[PDB]
Amino acid sequence: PEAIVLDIDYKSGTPMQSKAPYLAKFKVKRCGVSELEKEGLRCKISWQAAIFKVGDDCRQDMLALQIIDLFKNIFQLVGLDLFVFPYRVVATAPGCGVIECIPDCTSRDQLGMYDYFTRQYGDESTLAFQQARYNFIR
Amino acid sequence: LVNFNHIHKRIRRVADKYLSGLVDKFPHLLWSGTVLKTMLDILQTLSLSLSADIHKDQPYYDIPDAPYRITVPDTYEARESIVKDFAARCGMILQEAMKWAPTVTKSHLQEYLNKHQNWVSGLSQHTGLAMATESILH
Repeated sequence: PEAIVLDIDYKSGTPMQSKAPYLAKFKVKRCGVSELEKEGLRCKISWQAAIFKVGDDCRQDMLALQIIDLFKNIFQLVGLDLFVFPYRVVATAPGCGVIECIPDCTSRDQLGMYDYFTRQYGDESTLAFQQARYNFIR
Repeated sequence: LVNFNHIHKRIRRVADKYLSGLVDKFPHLLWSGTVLKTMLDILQTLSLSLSADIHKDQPYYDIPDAPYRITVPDTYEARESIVKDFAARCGMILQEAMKWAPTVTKSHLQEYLNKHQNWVSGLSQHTGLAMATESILH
């Protein structure tokens, strides 16, 4: 509820592999909450892709992301450097769920990975190599 | 002089060979009034880079009154190795220069010691002045 859709793309929609969940892509602008409420009662720019699924429930994922958000807030308050991504998900009806997918996903199955990193970043004498190493470690 | 400590390996050794040839063909460059200033400034910049909270960003560095830049490795052992290696040529050529023409280099060091900018930072480490005064006394 923190961003209001500016436009809807038509042909970007595709069905996902899973049961036939499908994709929905929207040209969105991130404004806020209160002004979002006022604008919705009346009527930063990115693209949001969402997976619509029917046939299963994902309350356990809700508990998981609750815990993830708590841990992220703890780490931010203490002042450490660890990375977790709490993507949203909403169950709207029995078996009906909306999931926010992560753009630019390259899973392990699509891929040695150490050979890939070596080819991409040279030897240890490249700053990007150790920057990627640090991100992977954290 | 500036490229004597490049991030590659063959580059710095060929630079050392070229510098040795140039300095053993033209002896009068040893007691020049512009080489020593750049040497001391580079040493001071390296020393300032030594203890800099290793996990910060932008490991690049600048050199005053000369258009150039310096890059450093990540791990602390590499940094201390390179600074220790660079801290020997300065001493060897300082002693060699004082061996032949003491008065001119003594006056040059005295003139360099009185720069106004280094006074305020003199309450910090500023190992260049310490190197100069130790060399003139030892």
